[PDB]
Amino acid sequence: RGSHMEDFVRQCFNPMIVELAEKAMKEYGEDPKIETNKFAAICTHLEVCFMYSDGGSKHRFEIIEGRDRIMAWTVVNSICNTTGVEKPKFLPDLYDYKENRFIEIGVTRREVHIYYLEKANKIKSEKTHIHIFSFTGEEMATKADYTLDEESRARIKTRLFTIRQEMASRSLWDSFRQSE
Amino acid sequence: RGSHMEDFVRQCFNPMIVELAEKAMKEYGEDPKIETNKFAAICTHLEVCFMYSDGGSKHRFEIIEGRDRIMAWTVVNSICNTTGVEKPKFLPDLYDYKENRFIEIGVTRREVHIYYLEKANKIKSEKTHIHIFSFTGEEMATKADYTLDEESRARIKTRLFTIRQEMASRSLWDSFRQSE
Amino acid sequence: RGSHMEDFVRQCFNPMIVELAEKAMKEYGEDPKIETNKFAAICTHLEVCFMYSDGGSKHRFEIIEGRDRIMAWTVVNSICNTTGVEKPKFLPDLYDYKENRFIEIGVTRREVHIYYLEKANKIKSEKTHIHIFSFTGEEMATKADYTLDEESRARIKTRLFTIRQEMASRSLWDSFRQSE
Amino acid sequence: RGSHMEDFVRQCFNPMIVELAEKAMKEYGEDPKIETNKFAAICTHLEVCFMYSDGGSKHRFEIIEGRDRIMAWTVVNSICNTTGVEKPKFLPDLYDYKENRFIEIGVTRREVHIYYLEKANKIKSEKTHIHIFSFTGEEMATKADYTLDEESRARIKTRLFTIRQEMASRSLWDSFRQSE
Ligand SMILES: COc1cc2c(cc1OC)CC(NC(=O)c1nc([C@@H]3CCCN3C(=O)CSc3ccccc3Cl)[nH]c(=O)c1O)C2
Ligand SMILES: COc1cc2c(cc1OC)CC(NC(=O)c1nc([C@@H]3CCCN3C(=O)CSc3ccccc3Cl)[nH]c(=O)c1O)C2
Ligand SMILES: COc1cc2c(cc1OC)CC(NC(=O)c1nc([C@@H]3CCCN3C(=O)CSc3ccccc3Cl)[nH]c(=O)c1O)C2
Ligand SMILES: COc1cc2c(cc1OC)CC(NC(=O)c1nc([C@@H]3CCCN3C(=O)CSc3ccccc3Cl)[nH]c(=O)c1O)C2
Ligand SMILES: [Mn+2]
Ligand SMILES: [Mn+2]
Ligand SMILES: [Mn+2]
Ligand SMILES: [Mn+2]
Ligand SMILES: [Mn+2]
Ligand SMILES: [Mn+2]
Ligand SMILES: [Mn+2]
Ligand SMILES: [Mn+2]
Repeated sequence: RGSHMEDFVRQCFNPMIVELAEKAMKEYGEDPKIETNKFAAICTHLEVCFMYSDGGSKHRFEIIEGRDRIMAWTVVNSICNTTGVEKPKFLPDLYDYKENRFIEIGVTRREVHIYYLEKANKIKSEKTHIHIFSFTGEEMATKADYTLDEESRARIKTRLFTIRQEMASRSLWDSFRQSE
Repeated sequence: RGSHMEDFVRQCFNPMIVELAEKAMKEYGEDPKIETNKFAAICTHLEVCFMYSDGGSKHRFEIIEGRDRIMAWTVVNSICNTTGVEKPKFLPDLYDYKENRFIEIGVTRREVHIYYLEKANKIKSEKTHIHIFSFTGEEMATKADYTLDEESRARIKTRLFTIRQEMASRSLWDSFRQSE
Repeated sequence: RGSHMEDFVRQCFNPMIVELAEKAMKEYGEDPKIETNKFAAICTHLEVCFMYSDGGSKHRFEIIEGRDRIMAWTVVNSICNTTGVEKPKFLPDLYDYKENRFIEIGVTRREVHIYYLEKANKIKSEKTHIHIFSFTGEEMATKADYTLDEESRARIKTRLFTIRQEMASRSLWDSFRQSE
Repeated sequence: RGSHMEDFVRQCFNPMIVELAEKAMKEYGEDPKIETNKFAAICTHLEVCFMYSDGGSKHRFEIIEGRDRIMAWTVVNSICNTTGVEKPKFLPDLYDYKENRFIEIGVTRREVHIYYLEKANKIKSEKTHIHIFSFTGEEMATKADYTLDEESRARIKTRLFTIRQEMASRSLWDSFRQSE
C-alpha cells in the first residue's frame, strides 16, 4: 500500500505507541498499512490514555488499554474483587483508585455531545465513568466531573490540536475527519 | 525437578525479586526447584514489601526484608540506637520513619484473622506493627492503623489477586493454597 | 576564527543547549564561530528558559523556545485554540498552563528597567507576560507577578552570576557586556 | 601501605564519594593510603552532606562541598551577590535557598557539644548555620533549628551508626574514634 498516512503515523507517534497500536489492530484482524486512518486513531487514543494516567498522582490510575484482551480482563477482575466495584460489560481504559471507578476515554472528530451519546447508550454499564476529548479542544465527562485538574486536561487538548495541524499540513486531515 | 510452578514464578515475578528469593531460600537450606510453592510465596511477600515501601513518601520507609541476615540486623541496631525503639526479638520487614515503628508484613492464603492471631502470638514483641494482606483482598493491621492511604493498599491487593488468577489459569492455585 | 569565547561556551554549557543554540543561529544566517557573544547569549537564554520551566510543577509549563520556528508556532496555535488565548504577534518562550498566559523571558546585561521598556514597547501584544533576568541578580516581571517561587528564581540568578564570573576570569566579560 | 581501613572505605562508600574524597585529600597534600582514617571521615562527611541536600525539596539546597576550591567559592560569590547574604570567611557545605543561609555540617566521634563549641568559636562568621551529627545518634543545630524534618535527619543518623558497626565488626572503630 505505502500510504502517506502510515508514514506520518510512524513519524509522529513514539515507537512504543506505534507498536502497541499495531498489535491491537492485528489482534482484531486489521492491517495498519490498509486501515491507516484507524491506525492513526488508535495511536492517538493510546497517547491520550497514557497522558491521562500521568495526570494524577503516582498510584492513582491503573491502565487497562494497551494490554492484550486476556490480561486486561484479568486486571479488571482483580480490581473488581478487590474494591467490590461492578464488573463492566465492556473493556474500560483506566481505573481510578482515588475515585474508585473505571474510566472510558473517547477521542472523536465529531461534536462531543454526539459522541458522548453514542458512547453512553452503548456503554449500558451505569458505573463506569466516561470522558471524551475532541480534536477541536472540547471535552465532556460524566456529571461534568473531569477527574484531573485543568492543566493536565489542557495538555491533552494541546497535543490533540497539534496532531490535527500536522495532518492538515500534509492534506491528510480531511480524509481522517471524514472516515470516522 | 522441572515443575510448572517454578517456570511460572520466573515468568511472573521480576528478576531482582526472583534472585533475592532464591538467595533467601538457599541461605536457609531450601531449594526453589523443590520447594516451589515456598518459592512462589517468598517472591510474593518480597513484591508486597517493596510495593508497600513505595507507598509512602521518599524517605518514609527503611526496608529490612530482602537483605542478608547480618546486614538486616545491623540496620535494625542502627535504627534502634538512633530512635530509641525496642530491639525486636524477630526480624521485621520495614521501619516507618514517620510513625517510628517496625512493620511485619504478612501475606496469607487464609483468613486474615487466623493468620494475624498466629502472627501476633508468635510476634511476642509488643512494639512492632503488624499488617496482613490476603490473596482474596482482605487486610488487617494493628489497631486498624493501616499506615498507607487506601490507593497504595488497593494496588497491593489488586496485584495479589492477579497472581491468584494466573496460578488458577495454570491449575497451580489449589496446590498453592493447600500448601501453607 | 577560533575565539576563546567559542571554546568557553562549549565548555561551560551542556551539549544539548550548545547544539540547540547552534541550530538557532544557523537558521537565521549567523555563525557561532564569528558571532561568539551572540552564541554565548543564546545558550544563556536557553538555559534560563529551561531552568524556568523546571521551577513549576510537572505539567505547568509548555516550552516554546528551542524548537524550530514552524513547530513553535504550531504549538502556539494549539495552545491558543485550546485555551482561547490571543495569538501573540511574536514568538514567546513558554506557556503557563496554570496562569494561562504566554511568557517572554529576557536576559540582559543592562538595567532591567531599560530592557523591560524596550522588551515591552516592541512586545505590543498586551496579553503575554514578561519576565526579565539580569547578570547582576535583578529581575522585573509584569505586574511584579514573578510566576515562580523565590527559590526557583534564586537558582536562575545564581547561575547567571556564575556565568559572569567565569567570563570575567577569562577577560571575556567586558567584551560580552559591551556587545549587547 | 595497604591498610584494612582503606579497603573497607572503598567497599563501604560508593565510587563517586570515594573519588571525590580522594581528590579532596590530594588537593591538600594528603594520601588516602596513609591517612586512611581521614579518608574514612571525608567519605562519611561527603555522604552526609549529600543525604542532607536530598532531604529538602527539589530546588532547596545548593551543594558547596565536593567541588574544587575555586568553583566552590565562585558559587558562594554568586549566591552572596544574588541574595545579599554576608560572604562567609570560611567555605560552608551547603546553601539553603528556602531559609537563605549557608550551612556548615559537622560529623564527629565526640560529644556534639564539644564539637559544636570548637566548630562555632572557629566559625567566627555569625551568619552561617551550623548542624552537627554524631556517630552515636546525637545532633545539635544553631538555635535548635534543624532545617530538615525528623525523617530525613533520622536516615542520616541510621547511616552513621551503620558505618560505626561495620568499622567495629572489623576492629577498625577504636582506631577511628581515637584519631580525631
Ligand atoms: C474489534 O472489535 C472490538 C475491539 C475492542 C473492543 C470491542 C470490540 O468489538 C467487539 C473492546 C476494545 N475497544 C476499546 O478499547 C475502544 N474501542 C473504541 C471503539 C468504539 C467501540 C469499538 N471501538 C473500536 O475502535 C473497535 S476496533 C479496535 C479497537 C481497539 C483496538 C484495535 C481495534 Cl482494531 N473506542 C475506545 O475508546 C476504546 O477504548 C477492543
Ligand atoms: C528458616 O527459618 C527462618 C527464616 C527467617 C526467620 C526466622 C526463621 O526461623 C528460625 C526470620 C525471617 N523471616 C521472615 O522475614 C518472614 N518469615 C515468615 C514466615 C513465618 C515465620 C517464619 N517464616 C518463614 O517463611 C520461614 S522460611 C523463610 C523465610 C524467609 C526467607 C526464606 C525462607 Cl526459606 N513470614 C514473613 O512475613 C516474614 O517476613 C527469615
Ligand atoms: C533573527 O531575527 C529573529 C529571530 C527570532 C525572532 C524574531 C526575529 O526577528 C525577525 C523570534 C525569536 N526570538 C526569540 O525567541 C528571542 N529574541 C530575543 C531578541 C530580541 C528580539 C530579537 N532577538 C534576537 O536575539 C534575534 S537573533 C536570534 C534570536 C533567537 C535565536 C537565534 C537568533 Cl540569531 N530575545 C529573546 O528573549 C527571545 O526569546 C527568533
Ligand atoms: C587542609 O586545610 C583545609 C582544607 C579545607 C578548608 C580549610 C582548611 O584549612 C586551611 C575548608 C574546607 N574544609 C571543609 O570543608 C571542612 N573541614 C572540616 C575540618 C575542620 C576544619 C578543617 N577540617 C579539615 O578536615 C581540614 S583537612 C580536609 C578538609 C576537607 C577535605 C580534605 C581535607 Cl584533607 N570539617 C568540615 O565539616 C568541613 O566541611 C577544605
Ligand atoms: Mn479501550
Ligand atoms: Mn477508549
Ligand atoms: Mn521478613
Ligand atoms: Mn513478613
Ligand atoms: Mn524566544
Ligand atoms: Mn526570550
Ligand atoms: Mn566543607
Ligand atoms: Mn562540614
